[PDB]
Amino acid sequence: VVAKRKAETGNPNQIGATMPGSVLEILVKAGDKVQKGQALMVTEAMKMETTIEAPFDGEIVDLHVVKGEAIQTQDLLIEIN
Amino acid sequence: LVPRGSHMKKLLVANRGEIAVRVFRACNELGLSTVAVYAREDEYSVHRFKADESYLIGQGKKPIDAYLDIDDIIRVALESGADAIHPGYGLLSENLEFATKVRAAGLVFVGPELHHLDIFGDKIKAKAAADEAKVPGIPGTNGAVDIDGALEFAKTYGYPVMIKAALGGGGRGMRVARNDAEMHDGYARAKSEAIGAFGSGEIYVEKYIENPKHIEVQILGDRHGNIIHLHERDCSVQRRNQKVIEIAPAVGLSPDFRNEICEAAVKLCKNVGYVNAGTVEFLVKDDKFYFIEVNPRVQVEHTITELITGVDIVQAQILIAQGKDLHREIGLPAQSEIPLLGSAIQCRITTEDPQNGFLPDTGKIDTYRSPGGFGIRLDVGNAYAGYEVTPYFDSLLVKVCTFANEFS
Amino acid sequence: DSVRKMDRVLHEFRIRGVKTNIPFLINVIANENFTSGQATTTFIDNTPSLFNFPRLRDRGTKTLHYLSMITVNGFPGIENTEKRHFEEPRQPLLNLEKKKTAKNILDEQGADAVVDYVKNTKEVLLTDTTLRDAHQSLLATRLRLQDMKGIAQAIDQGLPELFSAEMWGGATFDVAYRFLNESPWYRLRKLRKLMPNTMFQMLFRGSNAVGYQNYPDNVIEEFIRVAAHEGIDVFRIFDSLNWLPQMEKSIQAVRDNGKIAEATICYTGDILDPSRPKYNIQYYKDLAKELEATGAHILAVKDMAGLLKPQAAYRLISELKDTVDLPIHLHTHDTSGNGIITYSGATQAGVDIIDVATASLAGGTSQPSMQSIYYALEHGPRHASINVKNAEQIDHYWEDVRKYYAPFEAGITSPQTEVYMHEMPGGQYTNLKSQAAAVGLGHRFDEIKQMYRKVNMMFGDIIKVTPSSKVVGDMALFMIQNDLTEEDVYARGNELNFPESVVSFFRGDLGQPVGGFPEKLQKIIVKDKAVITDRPGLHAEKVDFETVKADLEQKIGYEPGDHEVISYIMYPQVFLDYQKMQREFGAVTLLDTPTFLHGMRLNEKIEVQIEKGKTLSIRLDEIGEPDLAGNRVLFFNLNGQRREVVINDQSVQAQ
Amino acid sequence: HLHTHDTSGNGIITYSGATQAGVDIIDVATASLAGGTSQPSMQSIYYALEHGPRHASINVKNAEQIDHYWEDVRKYYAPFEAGITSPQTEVYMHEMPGGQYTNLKSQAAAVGLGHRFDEIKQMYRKVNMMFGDIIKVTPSSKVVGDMALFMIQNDLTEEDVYA
Ligand SMILES: Nc1ncnc2c1ncn2[C@@H]1O[C@@H]2COP(=O)(O)O[C@H]3[C@@H](O)[C@H](n4cnc5c(N)ncnc54)O[C@@H]3COP(=O)(O)O[C@H]2[C@H]1O
Ligand SMILES: Nc1ncnc2c1ncn2[C@@H]1O[C@H](COP(=O)(O)OP(=O)(O)O)[C@@H](O)[C@H]1O
Ligand SMILES: [Mg+2]
Ligand SMILES: [Mn+2]
Repeated sequence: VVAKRKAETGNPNQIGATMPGSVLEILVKAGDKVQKGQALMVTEAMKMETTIEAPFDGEIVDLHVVKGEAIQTQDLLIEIN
Repeated sequence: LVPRGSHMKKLLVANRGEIAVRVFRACNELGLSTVAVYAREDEYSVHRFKADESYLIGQGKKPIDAYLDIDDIIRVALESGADAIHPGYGLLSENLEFATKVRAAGLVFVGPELHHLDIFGDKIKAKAAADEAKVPGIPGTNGAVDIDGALEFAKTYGYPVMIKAALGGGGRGMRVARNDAEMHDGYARAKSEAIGAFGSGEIYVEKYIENPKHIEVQILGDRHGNIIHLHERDCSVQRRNQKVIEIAPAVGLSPDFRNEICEAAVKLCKNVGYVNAGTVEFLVKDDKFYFIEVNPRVQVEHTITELITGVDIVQAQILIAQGKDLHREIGLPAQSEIPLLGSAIQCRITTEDPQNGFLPDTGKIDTYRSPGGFGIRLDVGNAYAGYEVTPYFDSLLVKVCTFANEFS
Repeated sequence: DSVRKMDRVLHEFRIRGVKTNIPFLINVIANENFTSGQATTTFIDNTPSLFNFPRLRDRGTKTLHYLSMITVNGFPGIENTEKRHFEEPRQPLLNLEKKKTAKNILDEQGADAVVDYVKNTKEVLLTDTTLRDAHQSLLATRLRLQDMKGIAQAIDQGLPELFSAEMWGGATFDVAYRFLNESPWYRLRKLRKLMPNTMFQMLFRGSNAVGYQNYPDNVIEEFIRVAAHEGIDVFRIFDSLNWLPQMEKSIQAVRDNGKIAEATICYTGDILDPSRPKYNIQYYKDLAKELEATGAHILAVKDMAGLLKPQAAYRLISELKDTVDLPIHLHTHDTSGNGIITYSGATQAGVDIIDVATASLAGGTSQPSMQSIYYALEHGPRHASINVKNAEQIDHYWEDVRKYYAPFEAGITSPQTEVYMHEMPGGQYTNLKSQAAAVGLGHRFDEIKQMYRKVNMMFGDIIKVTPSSKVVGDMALFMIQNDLTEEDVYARGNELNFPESVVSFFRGDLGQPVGGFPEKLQKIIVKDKAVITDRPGLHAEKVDFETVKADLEQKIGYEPGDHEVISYIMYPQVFLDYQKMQREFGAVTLLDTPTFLHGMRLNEKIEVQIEKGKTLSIRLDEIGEPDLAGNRVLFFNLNGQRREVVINDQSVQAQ
Repeated sequence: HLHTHDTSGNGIITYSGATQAGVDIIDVATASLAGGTSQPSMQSIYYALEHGPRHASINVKNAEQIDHYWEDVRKYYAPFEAGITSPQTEVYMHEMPGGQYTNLKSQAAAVGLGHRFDEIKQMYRKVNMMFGDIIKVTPSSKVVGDMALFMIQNDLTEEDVYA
């Protein structure tokens, strides 16, 4: 079982899963410039839907999940610069 | 007459532990910001993290000396911009030098006037003041004595007698002598402890009363000539003359008699113009009562008085030090109208091991689960999961009070 | 009171690991509908202000993120090694004398009065470079505010005799932001308060201040206004090619702001070698007269490579003193091992002020030792003006602090007389070493020093100080790397792409050098790019402070001070990258240096002073092993709470 | 034939002074093993005198090339480095030669007085005066050290010894 990379605690450049669930849609890709509040991805927990928003302006560095992939709390979703 | 500079925005507690946390809570409820001080060894004390800011004091000193470091505590008050120092209890809270220097540094000292710390800090001067006010005391040496005046007393009044230090506190400067040989021995050893613990060793003697109750009266006085009592407390449950359990009011005594005790305490405090919180302590035996001490500060057992009166004593202390009127601004009723609701009991839970001669244990607390519910009050010291109990300070973990309509 | 008690209680709760409704409860009881006692069943549903929740600050957590980063992954650009146990640095035992200082005079009577005080002083005066040039030379400019603060008061009180302390400018501005994640402005404010009686001196490039772009005049003027307002007293203004037009506006603005201007002459060559007459004594006199005519308060001679031998120092200073009336402030490096003797020579010739470092940060490519020059002159006709016993005590602190910076040491501190052959100032020497490494020519460095010297002559024999020294380096490197002689460059240069910095030099982007450019070589290098012959700042893209300020506020999410605006203009990307690092790691400036560089050891406890009245007591209890994806979990105790921190282990990830 | 150490940072200027006074031979170290408690630099003194009335006799270009070898070899000895090579003018107060300074450092450590070393340097100076003001070079320097150490460690003032 190769564990998923976790989001670093207190690192606001890294967005980690807040609860277990899955990735419905990915709205952005590596390289994209992005604005505070802009939607980056959508995830599900108990079939409730959450939209992951950019914490500030910056440039997407990389994604760390794929469409429809399962996720556990703290799993690293996306990195920003 | 209100001193200049009585307005407050920030207060500093020259103490630690439960009493510091108790004062911070009152301050916060009054809209004051707070400052803690801590010795290096006490750096994991809850009180440090409850204040709005905190500062290390006494660098390089032994930990208890750090808390007695008058100049360093004043340094912190001035550097932090504090207006006021609340000394809590123990430590420097009855110390004339400390209050003098705090006031000389332009800070409010939350406590009585210097004159009161002088006459009530010294137990000889206090008995003098009690005689002057026509409050019955215990037959005792006219002032301080050498061993010959002591023996003289025992000759006049008889054994047994209580040897007491002018500056004794908690029970450290006192010995019972039932004998000549115990008088020589007891006197020597009471003088040692008095120099060792409090830096001076003046000794007086008193008649030793057999199987008394210890009954004490809570007082508040403001700067506008108002004095009131918040009924009394029975603190007779002691071990080696150290309080273990306290109750309120004194449920085993008649209300007429308790009231008489309260009026005697008020009379004494009126006579000297007492300001702020204070307590008058009496020994009681067969429907007579005798003055022994005034503690011119708040006490550990104030909690039970708050519960049976509804009055917040620490808030009151702070408001009095800001120059406020007990009735007009603080909102206490007239004396006849002070509530008397139910009864209350306080126990102090400590690391004292009763199967090891009450030697206090040290080490890490693995588990700490605190109860609650109706009629329960907790004032925590240093106890939380993970906390390392050190050998440097007192062994108190938490103070527990219960309150109910009926004592049973 | 019941309401106050609730409010007290809600704020006092500490619950971690799950979210709670506490911030909502806090809003509800704050509201007047609730406190009046008049709320109705529809109150909450109709009050949207109850749902505005503040962002609650977490300095503690950014700290643990940083400590975890360094502990596990090391500090970038140095060896990831285990942290030594360091004692507290020694504090000095001073014998204080209260005296009026030059700073006191500047503030009470102005600049010309300071100049008069200098002229009337028989002793040679000293400027301490320990806070700027000494660590720029020896420790890659990495000396941190946190170490500077612990001794700054001692210097102010201890050594009132100092003319000044050199504490800003040069590489410090840039390096502070980019490598130390701390603001040079915060350094200036903090030291300014701790040292109220000491003149603060900066090194300032006439056309660029502390940057390397082409800034218009209004920027240079604004930098000076802010620096002066923030506590810089003496501005040493120099130009990399000793080109006076680059210096005139700066000098005027320093005067206009009520501060002291040193106009600088950079020394190169050898006034005693008649085979290199281009930089002969007449050159220096001529330029000194023109500098005097600008209204500069003091003339500085900047011997950036430590070339000045003691007989030349004597001749140079003595001639200059008979040519202008300004006091002369001489600055050298001890790179050749002749720094003390050169200063002593210059003292006999009348020099007014000299730049010295404290002993434990002196010698080698640093300045000569302050304590040493005292004793060199103690039995001469002119003494050095300093409290030497105090200076020796203070040196103890710097001796201890220097050990924290072991990973940044350039090598052993000893003489290197080959500086007379190649004329690289120290940074140019170390940097050029890194560059030859990164290209696999570390083994041919001695051919490179030889080429550096040839290139210098090829370019007409030029003044080599930042950034002109780099121009020479890049070229010499290029020429070795592509096996080129001077002949080759003249033969087949038309088909070669020369390094950026060289091209810019020959286009006139650094200004005009003494004696112009060699013509054919210029054509060859510049080919079709635009050449200017006037002052580059005349061509600078215009800059509107209101525009830039609004742009910046947008970018950092609060209203920037004038100092932030000027930082952003000076170094735009670096300033923005500093902001990102503040946001990730917080105020790392507050960490002790060994912690800043190495993180923490297992079972170690540290105290971080994050504010007056706030300290983070941090203990590292466990360092978990990495899983296969790199995840490591560290367990800290922070102010009596257990904290679990996840950091990614880079070594695993880059396996 | 004059021999000095550059401990105070005045070694070159002292050698130069001595050259004007007619000194015949001086003791110098190669640059990369010079300065600090070592001798003054051979290459440096050449250049200090180059334009004066009296020169140093050496092939300085060859000396510079040879110094490269020593610069490289010195790095192999990092673990034995006494500390950073820089000036220390307190030598004028205590007068310990360099080995006596480093050794006396180890001894105060081995007895848990590393933290009071500055009191020790002060005592070394007092002891020296106590013994009549003496020449301190091995082993007489050690005599002074052992005593100063003894005196601190047993808390004795000079009089205590006399008393
Ligand atoms: N007659 C004497 N009595 C006592 N001590 C004596 C002395 N003659 C020389 N010294 C000492 O030796 C140091 C070096 O002298 P030197 O002529 O070798 O080395 C000189 C020389 O290289 C240069 N320098 C000084 N005056 C010069 C001049 N008038 N012309 C050319 N060069 C000069 O500066 C260096 C430092 O000279 P500084 O006078 O500060 O330092 C002198 C001084 O401390
Ligand atoms: N004269 C006395 N006779 C009998 N018991 C006494 C006397 N004085 C003190 N005690 C005992 O010691 C306790 C503490 O008395 P106090 O004088 O207030 O000393 P402390 O300073 O320790 O509070 C009393 O409650 C009582 O139990
Ligand atoms: Mg008592
Ligand atoms: Mn320099």
